[PDB]
Amino acid sequence: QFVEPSRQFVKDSIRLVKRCTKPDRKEFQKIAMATAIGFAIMGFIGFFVKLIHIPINNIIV
Amino acid sequence: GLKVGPVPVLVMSLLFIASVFMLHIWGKYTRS
Amino acid sequence: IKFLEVIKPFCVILPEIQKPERKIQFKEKVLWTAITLFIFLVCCQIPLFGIMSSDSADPFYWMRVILASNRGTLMELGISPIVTSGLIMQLLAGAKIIEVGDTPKDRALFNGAQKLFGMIITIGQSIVYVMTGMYGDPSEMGAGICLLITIQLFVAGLIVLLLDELLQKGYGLGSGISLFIATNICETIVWKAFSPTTVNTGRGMEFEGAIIALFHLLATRTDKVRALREAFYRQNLPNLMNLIATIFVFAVVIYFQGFRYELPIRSTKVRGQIGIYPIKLFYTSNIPIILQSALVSNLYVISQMLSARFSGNLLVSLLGTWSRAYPVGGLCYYLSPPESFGSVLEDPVHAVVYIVFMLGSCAFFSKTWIEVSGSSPRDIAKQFKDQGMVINGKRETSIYRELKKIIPTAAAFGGLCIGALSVLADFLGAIGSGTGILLAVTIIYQYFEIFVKEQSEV
Ligand SMILES: C/C=C(\C)C(=O)O[C@@H]1[C@@H](O)[C@@H]2O[C@H]3[C@H](O[C@@H](CCCCC)CCCCCCC(=O)CCC(=O)OC[C@@H](O2)[C@H]1OC(=O)/C=C/c1ccccc1)O[C@H](C)[C@H](OC(C)=O)[C@@H]3O
Repeated sequence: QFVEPSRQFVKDSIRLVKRCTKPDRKEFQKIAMATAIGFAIMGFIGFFVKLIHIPINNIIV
Repeated sequence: GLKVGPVPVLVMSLLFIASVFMLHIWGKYTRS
Repeated sequence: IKFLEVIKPFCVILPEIQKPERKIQFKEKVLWTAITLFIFLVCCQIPLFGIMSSDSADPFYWMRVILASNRGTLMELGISPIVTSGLIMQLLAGAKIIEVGDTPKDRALFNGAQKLFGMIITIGQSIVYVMTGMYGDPSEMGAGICLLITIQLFVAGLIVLLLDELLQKGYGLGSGISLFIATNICETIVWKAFSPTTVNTGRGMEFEGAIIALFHLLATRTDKVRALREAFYRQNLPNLMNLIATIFVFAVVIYFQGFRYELPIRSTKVRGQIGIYPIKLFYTSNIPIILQSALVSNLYVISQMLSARFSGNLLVSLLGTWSRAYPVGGLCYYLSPPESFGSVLEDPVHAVVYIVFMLGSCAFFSKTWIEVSGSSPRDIAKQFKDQGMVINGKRETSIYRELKKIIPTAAAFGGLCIGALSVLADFLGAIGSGTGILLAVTIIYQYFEIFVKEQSEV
């Protein structure tokens, strides 16, 4: 009789999502731009470090 | 224990990087 | 506290970072974070010295991108020892084996035992890497070369511990481990889009970076639609639809990251401090994903080692059969994402089992970590009582009930959502994988929260 606990959990899930505070368009844009800036910074810094270190890795090994 | 600062960590990180680089270069020199 | 006391003589031998005495300015914190990130990124490209052969199969390839690892380099162990030590310390504290304590002496002992366990795990993992066929045959390399490699990995792990501690103590923006994971994942995603590496298999020179490959194909075939479809639908190399799926997954996890329940809280001791207590839908930020990925990778490695040492046994066949080796049957096959949509159609039972396992494991890890990490509704009610905070609409007595009606459901549904996001990213073929993209976006959200906190305070 595990159908009832699962149904109760599902009902709680939709209830919570209904009373969750979804991001707005301005908030979503702010978070998206911040994540894009962070991703660009870290990913491109690592990419340039790897690109620089490829020739030295070839030279030493 | 050995309560040290940030510069004694940055310097040691660069020293370890230089040490492994010198190890590789010395290996290259001694292989030939 | 007895367990910490007996190991205190061993815990007072490893160095620790100086506590800052003036509050560190945001610019100085950014400078320190950048310096530590540059040190880690330089270390993760420098190879070891004693490696004799890096041609053998790699058994830990799976979660290398999220372990901040890179095979054959100084950062080969990555974050594994630090995360393992943190996990075991949290398990000991939550399950009431040791006491973290509200005393600086107790905190010092806790943070010394954590680093001691991290160093022990570093040594053990280095020995395992050496002795399980990596670097070449250990007998051929020799005891001296094995010891030299172990010392190099030992010092690299010490450096990672020192940089992580430097970032934690107040010199940096956040935590070293999260920064390293997110940086490695973002670096992998950027590399699979803008790399200059060229591989030729008969058709000609073709960059394996997706966008550079698109530009090169446009230049070579003069804007031909065949070149466009080769750039988008490239199976053998990273393509552009994988990038589109990656961006879509980032957008969706960003949308679901801002989901939160806003509890209107009033302070009764310091009257007038009305505020809001947010219960994020992603209650346990990425702990369920980390736990599930670690469990699955450990199961894969154990299955490979058992099928190697104990080939022919029925039990190891039930635990998983292999054929980079990929699972074909057994327990480990059902824990692996389906290869493609055709694989889903051929074996719908496997896809259903994989989805069910992902969602259930994520939910279980979330609802267990809320009880082990001290974020259970009872603990939140206890800190509410300690700090005098009360919910506006509800009575002071009905504070634990309101948290019990939200926090367990929030944790469980956050587990389902964060497992479904990983499953969707895996199905869509997104560069970085479900785990990598989820970890990266959650860590960047944490750093964005740090930014909007410190800038607002400034
Ligand atoms: C983003 C980073 C990740 C995903 C990560 O950090 O994942 C490593 C994982 O990395 C490590 O597995 C090692 C493994 O470590 C072993 C420790 C002893 C070392 C040899 C003597 C694990 C043995 C117990 C496992 C059974 C329980 C299991 O399956 C269940 C999984 C488990 O709790 O595991 C712990 C670590 O287990 C695991 O951290 C975590 O999930 C921590 C999560 C957490 C959550 C909340 C707070 C704080 C922390 O050694 C291998 C050589 C290899 O290491 C490498 C790649 O170099 C394996 O990959």
